[PDB]
Amino acid sequence: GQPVNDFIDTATRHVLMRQGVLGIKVKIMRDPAKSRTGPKALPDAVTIIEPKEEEPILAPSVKDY
Amino acid sequence: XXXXXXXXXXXXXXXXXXXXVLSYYKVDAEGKVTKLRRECSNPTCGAGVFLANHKDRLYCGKCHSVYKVNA
RNA sequence: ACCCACUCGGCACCUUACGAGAAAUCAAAGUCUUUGGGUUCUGGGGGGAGUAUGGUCGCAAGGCUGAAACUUAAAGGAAUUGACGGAAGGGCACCACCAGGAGUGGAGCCUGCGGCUUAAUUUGACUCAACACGGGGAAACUCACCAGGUCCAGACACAAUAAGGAUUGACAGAUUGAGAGCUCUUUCUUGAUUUUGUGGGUGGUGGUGCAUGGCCGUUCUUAGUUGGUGGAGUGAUUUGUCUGCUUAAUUGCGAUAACGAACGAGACCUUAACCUACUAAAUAGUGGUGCUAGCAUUUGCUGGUUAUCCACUUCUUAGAGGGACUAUCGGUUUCAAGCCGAUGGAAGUUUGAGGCAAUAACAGGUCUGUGAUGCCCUUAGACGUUCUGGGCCGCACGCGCGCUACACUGACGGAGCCAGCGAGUCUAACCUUGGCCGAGAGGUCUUGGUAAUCUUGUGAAACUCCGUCGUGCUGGGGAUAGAGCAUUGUAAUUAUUGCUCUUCAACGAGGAAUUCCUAGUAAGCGCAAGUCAUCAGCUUGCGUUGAUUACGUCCCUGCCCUUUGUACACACC
Ligand SMILES: [Mg+2]
Ligand SMILES: [Mg+2]
Ligand SMILES: [Mg+2]
Ligand SMILES: [Mg+2]
Ligand SMILES: [Mg+2]
Ligand SMILES: [Mg+2]
Ligand SMILES: [Mg+2]
Ligand SMILES: [Mg+2]
Ligand SMILES: [Mg+2]
Ligand SMILES: [Mg+2]
Ligand SMILES: [Mg+2]
Ligand SMILES: [Mg+2]
Ligand SMILES: [Mg+2]
Ligand SMILES: [Mg+2]
Ligand SMILES: [Mg+2]
Ligand SMILES: [Mg+2]
Ligand SMILES: [Mg+2]
Ligand SMILES: [Mg+2]
Ligand SMILES: [Mg+2]
Ligand SMILES: [Mg+2]
Ligand SMILES: [Mg+2]
Ligand SMILES: [Mg+2]
Ligand SMILES: [Mg+2]
Ligand SMILES: [Mg+2]
Ligand SMILES: [Mg+2]
Ligand SMILES: [Mg+2]
Ligand SMILES: [Mg+2]
Ligand SMILES: [Mg+2]
Ligand SMILES: [Mg+2]
Ligand SMILES: [Mg+2]
Ligand SMILES: [Mg+2]
Ligand SMILES: [Mg+2]
Ligand SMILES: [Mg+2]
Ligand SMILES: [Mg+2]
Ligand SMILES: [Mg+2]
Ligand SMILES: [Mg+2]
Ligand SMILES: [Mg+2]
Ligand SMILES: [Mg+2]
Ligand SMILES: [Mg+2]
Ligand SMILES: [Mg+2]
Ligand SMILES: [Mg+2]
Ligand SMILES: [Mg+2]
Ligand SMILES: [Mg+2]
Ligand SMILES: [Mg+2]
Ligand SMILES: [Mg+2]
Ligand SMILES: [Mg+2]
Ligand SMILES: [Mg+2]
Ligand SMILES: [Mg+2]
Ligand SMILES: [Mg+2]
Ligand SMILES: [Mg+2]
Ligand SMILES: [Mg+2]
Ligand SMILES: [Mg+2]
Ligand SMILES: [Mg+2]
Ligand SMILES: [Mg+2]
Ligand SMILES: [Mg+2]
Ligand SMILES: [Mg+2]
Ligand SMILES: [Mg+2]
Ligand SMILES: [Mg+2]
Ligand SMILES: [Zn+2]
Repeated sequence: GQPVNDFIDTATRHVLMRQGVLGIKVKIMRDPAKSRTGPKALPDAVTIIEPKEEEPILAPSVKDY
Repeated sequence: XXXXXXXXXXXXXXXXXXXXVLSYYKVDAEGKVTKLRRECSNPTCGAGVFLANHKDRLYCGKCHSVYKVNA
């Protein structure tokens, strides 16, 4: 998919030797968190903000200013 | 593949012949020098270059061929 | 006779496993390096071989006893994971079938393949996954093939020749297809650039895709791959990754010695749909106004006018947003994931269609895309290259993709008259409107455009309407062939293509077979783009007209999955 275009660089290189040639194929996948100028995460990613304990009750009452 | 055939007769090349040449020019009894063979009135060939003597034919070789002066 | 409890001794099963084992497994195969209850028998790597020999028993066939030489690095056991089967159980799919549509298979031609022919008819590829494929529509070129002619563009090093010239070129004639000084005659020219030899290079559409890279196709219209902590196992391993249900999906639910995750699917991206909300526009358009034509006249109706001005953004353009999450409701389901129906909605089949796409495999195709490349071959009487000419088109015939037809839901003739995706000329001749001339093809003079500006509203074709014909190989059909005219091109003969007249074939719905397809789809219909000097019956996209039939299954076929067997693991070639 699309994240491929966004996050992985590839290169093929032909390395000519005494016997024949070999194909080097390099693939690098870069930290998307660091994206900088694009999307900062995979389309996959789904973060939930973590609530907060509450200490409720305290029967009514009102503040004045 | 197939290899070879030939109803024969291979073609050769050329030679530039021999000739200890430019004897042509003649100097009299000490020491006046007269040119044999006439030279070229083309601006390109400042009259050092001569004309070969055939028949009808006098011809400038320096002009790689160029021009047909006839006397 | 039957039931309950007990107990000796039987044939067995069940669950455990403290314990054993290399494991499979085992209440003995336990009580074994913490090694001793009694006793009997047999084995000491594989083959050679239960062979030779002697003894013995037998009527015999044979039985018992039973060697060595020599050969050899493994043979063997159990389990694991793969791979594979002409074993079994499940699934998925219009490259499967059901219900059907439109066909192909029959005909004419077009075009590839075989075959034959040939100087040559260059060549790759042969089930799906070779054959309108190599973007492969070849007149030269391309081009590799064939008949023949030039050239070196043979780096460099050493040696040799050699300034008394190493070498170079050529006018005319001869030659030659040729205005190739190819060679020859002849005799000027040139000046250390070459020549000759060896060494070494260099080019090659020469060989090897079974030496390679890269790319691509296929498996795959598939759903699979892995690691952390836990559990099992001495171990390779396994569980997680599973009976079921569910999904297009190892997509999920659920079950659960597993829990929680990552690659792949999904997400993501592109394009088609919806925004009287946002920002705008003489390279897009609308309303008002002026200038103005025509028809009515009573306002009116229908046009002209890239700026005569004013305002707008519904339509067009493209930025930014918004929108859908199978929403609401209800059926159904283990009331789970889901599935179904109704309403709403631009939109509810993964929204439609694509792009991307893991792990692994193949001796799939490509050395003929590459100045990617190993090795082999070849290298001046070239397999380098170029030039002239022919050839890839050759035709008893087999095969594939196609085009056009057999007519009356039609052909012909008037007339109506509507798309979308494209593309176009600088140091050049591309897209072409308009005016004339021409039956046509085309010609000619001008013209706008490097483009939302001009071609172009690309006035496309099927289609619609009024006529002619009237079922007759007919006015359906347009093969084959003759004559003439033009266009591209240096060149049109074997006829590039276009036009006119004439000639008027087979084909009366196509055997056995076989392809493709579920909605703006199928089928019909044209167009633009690729190729392109010229040539589309091909492709790639595009819009126009627009259905019948399923919404299911495992019968055929194909494939994945379990279970199972394996003496395979280079893995059933
Ligand atoms: Mg995806
Ligand atoms: Mg002289
Ligand atoms: Mg056990
Ligand atoms: Mg035990
Ligand atoms: Mg017991
Ligand atoms: Mg032994
Ligand atoms: Mg023996
Ligand atoms: Mg005996
Ligand atoms: Mg005996
Ligand atoms: Mg007897
Ligand atoms: Mg014995
Ligand atoms: Mg014996
Ligand atoms: Mg031995
Ligand atoms: Mg096994
Ligand atoms: Mg059927
Ligand atoms: Mg049929
Ligand atoms: Mg060839
Ligand atoms: Mg296939
Ligand atoms: Mg040629
Ligand atoms: Mg030459
Ligand atoms: Mg040499
Ligand atoms: Mg050599
Ligand atoms: Mg080559
Ligand atoms: Mg291969
Ligand atoms: Mg390869
Ligand atoms: Mg081959
Ligand atoms: Mg399908
Ligand atoms: Mg499994
Ligand atoms: Mg695993
Ligand atoms: Mg799938
Ligand atoms: Mg009025
Ligand atoms: Mg009025
Ligand atoms: Mg708008
Ligand atoms: Mg509705
Ligand atoms: Mg979409
Ligand atoms: Mg092969
Ligand atoms: Mg290649
Ligand atoms: Mg080669
Ligand atoms: Mg190429
Ligand atoms: Mg390359
Ligand atoms: Mg060659
Ligand atoms: Mg051909
Ligand atoms: Mg064939
Ligand atoms: Mg095909
Ligand atoms: Mg008509
Ligand atoms: Mg005329
Ligand atoms: Mg102009
Ligand atoms: Mg338009
Ligand atoms: Mg008839
Ligand atoms: Mg007709
Ligand atoms: Mg011709
Ligand atoms: Mg021919
Ligand atoms: Mg007729
Ligand atoms: Mg029919
Ligand atoms: Mg052509
Ligand atoms: Mg075209
Ligand atoms: Mg083609
Ligand atoms: Mg067995
Ligand atoms: Zn001269």
